[PDB]
Amino acid sequence: SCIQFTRHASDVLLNLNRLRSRDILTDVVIVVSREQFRAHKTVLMACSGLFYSIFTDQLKCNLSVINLDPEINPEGFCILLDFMYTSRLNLREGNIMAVMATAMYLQMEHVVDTCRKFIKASE
Amino acid sequence: SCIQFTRHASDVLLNLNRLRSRDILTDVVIVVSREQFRAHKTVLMACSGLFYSIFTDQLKCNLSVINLDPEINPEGFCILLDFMYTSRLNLREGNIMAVMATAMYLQMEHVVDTCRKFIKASE
Amino acid sequence: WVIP
Amino acid sequence: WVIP
Ligand SMILES: CSc1ncc(Cl)c(Nc2ccc3c(c2)CC(=O)N3)n1
Ligand SMILES: CSc1ncc(Cl)c(Nc2ccc3c(c2)CC(=O)N3)n1
Ligand SMILES: [Cl-]
Ligand SMILES: [Cl-]
Ligand SMILES: [Cl-]
Ligand SMILES: [Cl-]
Repeated sequence: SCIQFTRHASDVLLNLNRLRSRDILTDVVIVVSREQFRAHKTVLMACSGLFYSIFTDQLKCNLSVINLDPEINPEGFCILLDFMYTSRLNLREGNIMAVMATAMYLQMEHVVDTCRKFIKASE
Repeated sequence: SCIQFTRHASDVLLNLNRLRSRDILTDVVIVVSREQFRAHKTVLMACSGLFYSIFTDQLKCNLSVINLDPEINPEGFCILLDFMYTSRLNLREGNIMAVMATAMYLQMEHVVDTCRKFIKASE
Repeated sequence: WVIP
Repeated sequence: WVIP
């Protein structure tokens, strides 16, 4: 018999992005080919199968720095981190391959699906 | 020129609630008249003007335990904490006064608004 | 607010 | 996915 507030989830995510932009309560640095990205472990886990696996690990859950595979492109990661905190994906002809490869590595199934569809349309 | 994934914010919140239910990466205990509630500081801040003020304070941001005012009802708090993580509010004739009082104290403007409207309809 |  |  609950009532539901339609905009609540969007409002929560908007506030989480405001905390990220002001670097409030960020608890991890993700290192991608020397570029560094500060974020909230919980948001990373909520969006990515890879971060979910990393931060549920009894040793890795305590790490303040995570280094990604050197094949990961920092721009592709940045676009995906922005998507995690906003639901908006900056998908362009010039970045689609790097975004898809990064989303496959991060295990972000819905992003992988839209990249596959956009690539299939161009062939 | 971004594309947007409609269900992303809802999916993020659903995963944050799964982490709460399994007590994963919870970093604060909220004490309400001896009852204890574990939660994520970022989610509390994203939902409440009171928690936002508390955890942006340079001394309080480091506290692992927060004690609420003794006038706060634990059931009212529990219903509001559930709403924070799900967008669903269990508003009933028997709890509406305690829920409204708790939402006013927590500074959850949209909850206060619906309680005021539901109370006005019953008079 | 809605009935979910 | 939509055009926001
Ligand atoms: C599976 S239970 C669960 N519970 C809590 C969290 Cl934080 C979580 N996240 C997560 C797991 C897998 C995947 C994603 C997020 C995005 C994706 O495409 N795959 N999962
Ligand atoms: C105002 S900028 C901002 N930036 C980040 C966060 Cl985490 C935040 N939360 C917050 C503040 C006030 C209120 C709420 C959340 C719910 C409500 O009714 N009032 N606000
Ligand atoms: Cl470390
Ligand atoms: Cl995704
Ligand atoms: Cl403490
Ligand atoms: Cl609210």
